[PDB]
Amino acid sequence: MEEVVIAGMSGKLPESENLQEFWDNLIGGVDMVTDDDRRWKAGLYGLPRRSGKLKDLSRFDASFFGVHPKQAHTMDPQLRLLLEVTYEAIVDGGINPDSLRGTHTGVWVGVSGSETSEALSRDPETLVGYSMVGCQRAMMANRLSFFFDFRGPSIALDTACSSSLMALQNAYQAIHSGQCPAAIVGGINVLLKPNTSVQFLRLGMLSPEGTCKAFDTAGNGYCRSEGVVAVLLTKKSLARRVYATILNAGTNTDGFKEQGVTFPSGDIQEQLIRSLYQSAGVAPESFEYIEAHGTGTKVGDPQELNGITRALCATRQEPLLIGSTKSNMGHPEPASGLAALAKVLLSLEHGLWAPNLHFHSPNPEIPALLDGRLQVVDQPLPVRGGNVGINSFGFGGSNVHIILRPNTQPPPAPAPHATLPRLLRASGRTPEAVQKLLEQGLRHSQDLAFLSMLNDIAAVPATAMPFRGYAVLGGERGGPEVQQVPAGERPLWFICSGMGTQWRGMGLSLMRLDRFRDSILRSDEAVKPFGLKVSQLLLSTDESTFDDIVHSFVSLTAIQIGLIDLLSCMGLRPDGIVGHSLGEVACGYADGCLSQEEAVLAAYWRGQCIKEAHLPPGAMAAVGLSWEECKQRCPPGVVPACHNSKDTVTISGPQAPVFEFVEQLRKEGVFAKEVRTGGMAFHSYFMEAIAPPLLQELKKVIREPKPRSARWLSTSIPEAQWHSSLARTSSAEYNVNNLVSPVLFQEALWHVPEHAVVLEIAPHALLQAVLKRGLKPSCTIIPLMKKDHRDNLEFFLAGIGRLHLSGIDANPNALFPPVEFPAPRGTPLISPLIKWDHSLAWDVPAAEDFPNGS
Amino acid sequence: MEEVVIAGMSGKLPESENLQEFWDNLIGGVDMVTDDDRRWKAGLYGLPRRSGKLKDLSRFDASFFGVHPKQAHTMDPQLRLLLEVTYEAIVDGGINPDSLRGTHTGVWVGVSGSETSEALSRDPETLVGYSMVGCQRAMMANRLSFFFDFRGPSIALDTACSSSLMALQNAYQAIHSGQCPAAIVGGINVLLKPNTSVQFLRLGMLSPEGTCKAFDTAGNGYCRSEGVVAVLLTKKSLARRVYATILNAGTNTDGFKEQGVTFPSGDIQEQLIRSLYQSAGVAPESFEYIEAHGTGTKVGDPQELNGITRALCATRQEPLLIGSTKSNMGHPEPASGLAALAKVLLSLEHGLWAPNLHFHSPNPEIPALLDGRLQVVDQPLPVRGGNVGINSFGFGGSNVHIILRPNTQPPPAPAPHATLPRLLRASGRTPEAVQKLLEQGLRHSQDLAFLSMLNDIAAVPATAMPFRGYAVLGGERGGPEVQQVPAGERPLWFICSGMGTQWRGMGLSLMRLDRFRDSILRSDEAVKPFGLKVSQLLLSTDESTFDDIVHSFVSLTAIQIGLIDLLSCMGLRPDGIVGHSLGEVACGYADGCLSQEEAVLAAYWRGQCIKEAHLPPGAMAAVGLSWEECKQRCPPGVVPACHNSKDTVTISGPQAPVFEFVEQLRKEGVFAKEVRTGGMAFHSYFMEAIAPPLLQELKKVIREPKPRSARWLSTSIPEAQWHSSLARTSSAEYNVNNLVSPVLFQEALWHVPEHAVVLEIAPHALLQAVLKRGLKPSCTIIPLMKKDHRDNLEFFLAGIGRLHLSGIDANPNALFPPVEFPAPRGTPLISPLIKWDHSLAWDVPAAEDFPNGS
Amino acid sequence: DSLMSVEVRQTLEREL
Repeated sequence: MEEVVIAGMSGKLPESENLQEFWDNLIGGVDMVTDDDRRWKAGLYGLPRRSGKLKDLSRFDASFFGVHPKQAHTMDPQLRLLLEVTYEAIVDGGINPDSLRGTHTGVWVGVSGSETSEALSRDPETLVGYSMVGCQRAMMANRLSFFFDFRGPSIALDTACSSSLMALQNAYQAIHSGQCPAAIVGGINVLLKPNTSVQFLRLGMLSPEGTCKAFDTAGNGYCRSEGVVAVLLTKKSLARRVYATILNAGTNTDGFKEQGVTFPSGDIQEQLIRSLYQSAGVAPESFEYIEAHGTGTKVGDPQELNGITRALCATRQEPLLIGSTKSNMGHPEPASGLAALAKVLLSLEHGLWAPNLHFHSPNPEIPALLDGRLQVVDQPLPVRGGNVGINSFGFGGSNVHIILRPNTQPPPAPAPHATLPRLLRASGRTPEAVQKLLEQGLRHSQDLAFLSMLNDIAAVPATAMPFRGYAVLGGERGGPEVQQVPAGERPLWFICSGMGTQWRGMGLSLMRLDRFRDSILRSDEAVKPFGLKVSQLLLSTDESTFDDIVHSFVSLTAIQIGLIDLLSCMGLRPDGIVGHSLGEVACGYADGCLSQEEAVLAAYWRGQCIKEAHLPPGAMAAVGLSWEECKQRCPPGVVPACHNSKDTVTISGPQAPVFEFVEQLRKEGVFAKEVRTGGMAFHSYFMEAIAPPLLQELKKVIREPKPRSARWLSTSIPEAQWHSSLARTSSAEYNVNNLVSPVLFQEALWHVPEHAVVLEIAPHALLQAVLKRGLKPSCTIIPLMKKDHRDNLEFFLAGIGRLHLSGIDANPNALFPPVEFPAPRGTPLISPLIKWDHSLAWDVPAAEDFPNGS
Repeated sequence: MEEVVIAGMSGKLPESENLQEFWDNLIGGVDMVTDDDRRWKAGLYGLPRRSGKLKDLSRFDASFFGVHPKQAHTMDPQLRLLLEVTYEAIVDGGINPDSLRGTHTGVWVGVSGSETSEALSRDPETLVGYSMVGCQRAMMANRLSFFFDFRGPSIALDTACSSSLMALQNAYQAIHSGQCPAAIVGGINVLLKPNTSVQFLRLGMLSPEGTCKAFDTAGNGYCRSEGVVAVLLTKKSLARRVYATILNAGTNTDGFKEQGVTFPSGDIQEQLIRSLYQSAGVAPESFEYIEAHGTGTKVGDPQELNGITRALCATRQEPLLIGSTKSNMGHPEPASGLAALAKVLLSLEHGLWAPNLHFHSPNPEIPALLDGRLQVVDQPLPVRGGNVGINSFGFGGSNVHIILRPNTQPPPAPAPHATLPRLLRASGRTPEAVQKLLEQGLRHSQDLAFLSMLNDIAAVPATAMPFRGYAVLGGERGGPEVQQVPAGERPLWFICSGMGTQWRGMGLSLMRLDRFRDSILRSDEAVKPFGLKVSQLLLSTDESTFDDIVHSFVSLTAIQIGLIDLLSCMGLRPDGIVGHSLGEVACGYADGCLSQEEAVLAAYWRGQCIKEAHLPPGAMAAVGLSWEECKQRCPPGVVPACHNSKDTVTISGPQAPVFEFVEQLRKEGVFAKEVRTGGMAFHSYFMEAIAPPLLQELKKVIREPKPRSARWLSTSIPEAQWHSSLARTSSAEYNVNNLVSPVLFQEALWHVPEHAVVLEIAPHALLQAVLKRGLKPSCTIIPLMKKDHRDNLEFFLAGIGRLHLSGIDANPNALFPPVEFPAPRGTPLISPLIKWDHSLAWDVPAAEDFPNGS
Repeated sequence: DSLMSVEVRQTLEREL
């Protein structure tokens, strides 16, 4: 009752390390079968010289899959290759494999031989026990279920040549019945000992020329080949990527035949095909292509093709295209179904049917090839539309047939959010893997679904993949950044600065993000009744607006609240919060003890009470003196205000004490930074009378307060008063004490741990130099906005990107509108982009480890 | 949506050639594991000396399964044994295998090793191609599907130790979904090369003592064993025999474990058990026995038993019985599930739980064994009632569990038809097989369901099983009769005699049969209005009744019609019909051109017209003269009447011509048999006037006649008049010509073919001596009734029995009321009663054909 | 037999 789709694909086929190399060789018309001594001699025992073999067989990333190096040498090579391509298939689906770690997904593998098992057990005096664990035929599925933590059925089955498609049929029935949510289908074949080829030669099944002349007059046998293929099957609701939908799948057996056990029977195959499409409810006119078994034998090809033309070409009125990938590749026996399925799905993805090789004249015993009812694809011709049938028949008599419907999702309509720059994060075992992923993301910068699945597969722990990277796409600067991430957990800390950081155009560049704009409009409707709206303070800003301190207060708190909201939808939960005056006001929303409206009205009421009453113009000169030397060198009535660092302390007072330290700024090395904000002496004794009018207004907004958390480190309260009744809750008296007390921004900074990642929440990171000398040198400081930046959205996205390079997982897909659930076809492949640590070589059995009759 | 039942069982286990030998060894407490050099040496390579092995491995009936003797030598022995036990399982179900020849039944076999394949391919210069066909792992299922002509899925699967029960689980899902009507589940394991045992020894899994000390403190490993088991699964409506009903079946896998791939996890097993019974809807209180995996390892037994006591023994209030057949037998790896299932089903059939061996003290790490919540069966204790759980866990991590409910059908209530004698037919390859079946049927003569399934499995062609036999059970004579049947088809011919064969008590003994009594009452209601009823002519017969000729006529035709009805429900369709006067009247009902009422009224009207008019008393003297000499030696007005043979001709005439040939009977060798029937000259010139009154009455009964068939050979019409208008239909003029013409019973007999089987339909076979000298000597004449026989039902059943020995298939189950569809439990097993032609010895690989490190 | 038809034709020509 559930729809079953094909979600992922990966493979290793002759002269085809990756699935793309496979496709290229297939459409290139290259003879992937070769005459090389890569496994045994050229023609020993009278064997054919030509065979299809894999490029390499001794490469395995043993540390990733957690196998001991002594156990990896005594493993079946086909199991090592199956582990790697099984990871690559899940990643090709767009699914992180960690989301299937407890589920009931099953594994079905089609194998037919275990030659490594009998090569590794020839000497009973030097045996090891690990050869049983790494080479037994059930372990080809059980090791996959063990590593990926799969709780479903784990079966290895052998059904001769139809073994791989039979596994697909059983996995189909498991998903269709609701037993399993997902499944993995595999198929493996490796040619190691020549005695099996001598057996097939004496049976009469091997061509002397080593060629599958499919549907040809000169066909006299097949050519043996290798291959390791895996696909990922899932229900429709879990699929990020869809290649095709399996309409139906079934099987039968020939039964008794007078001719023999080996001989094919086309009547039972015709019955299987007709019963399948009937039960599926599809008309035979709707087909356009059928991948035949097509092994090239003398008696098998007319039986199969006459069965096809009886089941399908009765009342059709159109030619039916037919092909066979064994003419391009050779015939891997238990892995022939998934290799043909890979060719079909690659042909559907690229829009062109891959041609057949070695087809010159039709077989005269097949009359449908002579009048045009069946047409062999011998040239590349485009895909028009309809269903594709795939059948594979074993020589024992097992018949399997699949009907699948390709997906035809068009590329989406253009949208105004598609012009915004995006983030792309990557991970890998080596720097080259991260470079490959980032450069392929740069090549396809306008493909939104491709970037979404690439961002989805990047959340791997640093112990598994120790190299991470990022690149900002769609911007003007660009540039991949790759570095090695240290292992372990690093705490994330939030620091939000105070006043003096406003400018012309605060956060406009990232007003294009929807969630930031929603937060800004929420703060707008909150201050709307109070004769104010921060939207004109954002868009219609000139120099007559931010010299006011009320507008500066609300335009600081709203921007910090919007940044915290963006970080909260990002998935990030802070471990420690420490602010600075109005930053400490926004720390209430950062901690959750405040909400939007109370924070914005508290900031506006602070500004309103300050602008209501009037006190002598104040100063904020900054001097190059410590905290203790400033108390003894100020005149009476002049108080130190800000304890930023051990060398930077801000003084507060009137103009004549400000003019007093102009002369002492000439003396020695003393800073003469006299930056003021409206000429008002915040954090001073001049506002002891400001609090009682202000406190009255506040009690009407932050009534029934909530207690502060242990993560919030207070900066207006000294350390010995942290347990008092005033500093447990974020009440109205807590906020008015912030204005009348000096900010202690040094003793809060020494409680930050050793390897913390510090995020600065400010419209301009002017506290970055203070935090560098004020914190431990094993900390990372990341700014989020920069004053007078042309595209501040690119600056924000680079901060999120280097947050990925520190070790904190943060998915930038949540910032943008989500992509529709089926990806459109023609989306680029992901499984060729995965690279492993292949610096080591492992043991492979040779031809001398098998009995030669000596 | 369909109920799945276990219908058949067969097996070959250590020291257990048949399933009964297995049961005996199991309850006998015999250690089926031995220390003999039956496969390799005693303790070479440091291997344990003890192992469980089959009794013989080189026996195969190659001609029955149609394999060439050169192909049989290069076959896997385990496939040969699987073919034989697969036939035995179907026969044990009570089902003829020919009724599944076109159906969609599937085959699932659990294998794990193919050592014969690598022993037969060691020398690439002397290879043969047949070793691929007979030893490839897919062929273990494909050869079964090929021989038995099965169209369903044919899969060989390997899932380590749980491989046999996994096949049962998949076959369960196929029947449950409605995909398959029936299925065959197999499991095979054979120990041939010692290198695999050395691998298991180095892994640490083998006990040094070669003992499975299940649930014991001293358990340190398992003992390797052999075994070939097959069961037959079917839907409920097809089952003649039910062992149990599968309530549920399922599987899962352990997934990732910190301890290693090999280590068992009881938590996932507990989850599997709890999910199964929940989905099945059965309470955990309803269980009474669970067959554990019970391999005897140090860390596996506490994990499995603690998982069982968490899933099952939470709120139970009763002890739960637990056992393990590996303590009796050893551990066959991929065939452990079906062997345990065989032990459980044998224990349910015999009413006693088979005890465990080698259990002395409980494992201290299992606290449920120390307080009584789990109880080990170490003594034979009776079966009380409830469900039985069977689990088998592979060492790769595959877990499978079965819930099955035993059938508790009581033996049926006694009935009056159970005292009647029955027929039992048998077939076999040898005379000893037929003798075994007949003597086991004699031992259980009162078991009706057992005899019904034995009669059902006996319909095999003579080319397959050339020895047939029969025995009449419940009679007083008895005696098995065994002979060799000649091959080919033999035509069946019906001959029904005329008058002069009546006696006192015609057919009474077989009035107890229901269909004969129904035919008699149908003829009774037909003649009821005509002031007659043949029931008092049957029961209330004395010597004042059958001296009348009307009663003799109806009591001949009714008995012959009832015999023909019994033969028609028997399944038999005649090839040639030839009668004799009133026999030729009953030939109309034999041919189908007449019905019951027309035949009975025609016979009664012949008698009524004969008894109406009166003619001079006639004679039927019989003389020892030929047909031509009788015409020249009779006086004028005296006509020869019956041409029985070349030496026997009946004369017809008055008393004074009858007295004339008394004197000539003294002369030479002339018979003086003057037997008359009422003193009336039938087949003579004295009844030329009898026909016109008779014809008038007949036109009112056999109006609108039907044409005679080519099988009916006329005896009142000469050969040259066979195409005339009088002899094409069985009209009223056809019957009145029978009375006025001589019967030509010789020229009809020369048209009978060479090897015909002749059946005599008469209440007393007085024509048996005539047919012996009148027919060819290659014909068999079978009488059906004998005059003055004490039990004529036993005489009828012996005729049907020797009809089976001729070659004609005839099932005597149709004569009696049918047996209810589920057979009651305790019905004797059938699969130990099948014997083969095992006079030849085939090749088995030795230990020297494997690499020893030389 | 199936594969023994080659040897069959061989013996046939040997007789021919």
